[PDB]
Amino acid sequence: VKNSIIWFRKGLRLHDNPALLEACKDAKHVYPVFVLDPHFLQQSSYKVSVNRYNFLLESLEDLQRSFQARGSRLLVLRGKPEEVFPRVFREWGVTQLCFEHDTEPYAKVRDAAVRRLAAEAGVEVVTPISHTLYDTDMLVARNGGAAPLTMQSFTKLVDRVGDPPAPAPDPPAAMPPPAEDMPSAAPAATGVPTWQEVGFKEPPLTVFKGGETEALARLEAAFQDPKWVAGFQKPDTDPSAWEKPATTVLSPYLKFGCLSARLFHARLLEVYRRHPAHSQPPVSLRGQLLWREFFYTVGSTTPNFHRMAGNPVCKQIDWDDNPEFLAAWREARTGFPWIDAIMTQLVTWGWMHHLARHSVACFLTRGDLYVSWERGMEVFEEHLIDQDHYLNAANWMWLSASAFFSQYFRVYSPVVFGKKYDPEGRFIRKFLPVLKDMPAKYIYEPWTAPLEVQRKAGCVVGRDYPAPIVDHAVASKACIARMAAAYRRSKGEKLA
DNA sequence: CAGCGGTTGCCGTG
DNA sequence: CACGGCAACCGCTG
Ligand SMILES: Cc1cc2nc3c(=O)[nH]c(=O)nc-3n(C[C@H](O)[C@H](O)[C@H](O)COP(=O)(O)OP(=O)(O)OC[C@H]3O[C@@H](n4cnc5c(N)ncnc54)[C@H](O)[C@@H]3O)c2cc1C
Ligand SMILES: [Cl-]
Ligand SMILES: [Mg+2]
Ligand SMILES: [Mg+2]
Repeated sequence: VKNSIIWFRKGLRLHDNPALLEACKDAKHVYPVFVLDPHFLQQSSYKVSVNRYNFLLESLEDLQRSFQARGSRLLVLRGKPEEVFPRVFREWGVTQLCFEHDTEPYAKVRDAAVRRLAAEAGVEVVTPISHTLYDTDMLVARNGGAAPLTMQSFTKLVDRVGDPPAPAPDPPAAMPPPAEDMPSAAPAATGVPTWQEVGFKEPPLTVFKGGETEALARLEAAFQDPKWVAGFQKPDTDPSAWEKPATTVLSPYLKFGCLSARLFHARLLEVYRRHPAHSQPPVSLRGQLLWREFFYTVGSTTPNFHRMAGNPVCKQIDWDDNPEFLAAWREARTGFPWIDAIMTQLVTWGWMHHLARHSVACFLTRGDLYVSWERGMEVFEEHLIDQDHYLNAANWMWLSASAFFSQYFRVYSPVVFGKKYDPEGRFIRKFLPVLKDMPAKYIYEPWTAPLEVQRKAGCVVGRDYPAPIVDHAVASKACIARMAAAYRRSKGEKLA
C-alpha cells in the first residue's frame, strides 16, 4: 500500500506541480501538508509584516478550496518540521514524501533533516525541480562548475541548454482523501488560521490577494494585451503608476509559487512565436524571468550571499554605522517626499515598482546615506509580500554597486527622478496624505515652499512633515568620493 | 593577447 | 541629441 505526503513550502499551486503528481500515483491516501510554526512571530530578533503573512494564508485558503473541490483537503499541521514529520510518518503509515526542491540556505538544512528523518521511518523522498525554470545545479555544471556572473553569458548558456521544461500535467480531478480517524489529520486541528488568530493586532492594508486562482487570473490579465507582452521593455515602465501598476505584479505569486515560472515562460514563447519583432533579454518580460533565474543560480552557489563579509562576489565597502539615517529612511521620514512615499507604499502594500526600489535603495546606500545594503535588505525582508531571499540580496548588491553593477556615479536624484513620470505628484499625494494639498511646484521639494504655501496646504515642514535629512548635492558627492576610495582599496588588495 | 557591451543617472553645455 | 564630468568598472571572450 502507498501512503504519501505532498509537502507545501513554496509551490502553493496545483498546476505545474510534479511533486504533487508523483505523490498521487498508485496512492491509497495523500496527505497535503503545510507546516506552520505557531511560535514564529514570538522569535523577537526578526519581524514579519501582516501583509506578507496574510498573503500566505490567503494562498493556503485557496489551496484548501482547490482540494475540497477534489474530495481531499489541506492539512495545516502546527509545529516545526523536524518534530511534526516523525510522528505523522509513523501515525499515517507513510511510504512516500514529495515536495518541490528549494535551493535557499535554510531550506537545505531543513530538507537535509527531513530526508534523514524520512530514511529512519522507511520513507521514500522525491523532490522535483519546479520553482525555478531550470535545475540550477545543472545550469552551473553546464557552464563548467561556476554560475555565470553576467546576464549576457547567462542568456547564451540557457539558449545552449534549450527551453525550460514544460509545465507539468494538471493533477487528478478527484484525489484520495486522507485516512479517517488519524488524530493529526483532524479538521479542528488542521484549519487555515486568520491573521487575527495568529496574533496580529493591526489589519493588512495591501491590495493584492494571495492564491493560485488570483495568480492565474492576474496571469490572464497580463496576456489580455499580447502586443504589450511582446513589446515589454522593463526600463520604459512607470514607477508612479499605482492604480494600474506598470509591470505584471506577478512577483508575490512567483515567490510563493502560486504561479509556475515554467507556465509563464511557456506562455511567453507562445506569444513570441506569433510576434517575431518582440523584445529580447535583458529588458523583455522573459528577460525578467531570467533575471530571477540568474540570481537564483549565482545566489545558491555563492557562500554568504546575503552578506558583505566573506562573499566572493561582493565588494568590501566602508559603509557607515548610522542609526539616525537608517531609522529615518526606514520610517519614511527622510524629508524627501518621493522616497518617503515609496517607503510608505512598502509598508502599506508590501510592493513597489522596481524603479521605486532603485530610488530608495540607492538613497540608503551609495546615493545619500552610505548605509549598508544589508540593513536595507532587512527592512524589505520585513515588509515585501514578494520578498525573496536571493532576489532581495542580489538586487541590494546591484543597487549599492557592490556586485553585478559598478557604475556608482549613476546616482538617482530623490527630487528629479519621479518628477519626470509624475510631475503633479499623484503618487506622493496617494501615499503621503499630509502633502495632498501642497502645490505641484513644491511637492517634491517642500522645504523650498514659502511658509504661506505650507500653511495654506496644511503642511508645515518641521511640524506636519520632516525637513530633508541631507542636502542631496552635498551628500551624493560625498558618497561618490567614498565609493571611489573604496574601489581603489579593493583594487590594491586584488594584486596579492 | 585586450576589447565589447552592460535591465533603469544626471547636470551643464553647446 | 549628445558630449564630458563624475572617476577611472569588469566578466567574458579561444
Ligand atoms: C533593492 C531591491 C530589492 C528587490 N527585492 C525583490 C524581492 O525581494 N523579491 C522580488 O521578487 N523582486 C525583488 N526586486 C525586483 C523587482 O523590483 C521586482 O521583482 C519587480 O518589481 C516585481 O514586479 P513585477 O512582478 O511586476 O515584475 P515584472 O517586470 O512584471 O517581471 C516579471 C517577473 O520577473 C522577475 N523579476 C523582475 N525584476 C527582477 C529583478 N530585478 N530581479 C529578479 N527577478 C526579477 C519577478 O519574479 C517578476 O514577477 C528587487 C529590486 C530591488 C532594486
Ligand atoms: Cl555620456
Ligand atoms: Mg561596444
Ligand atoms: Mg543644468
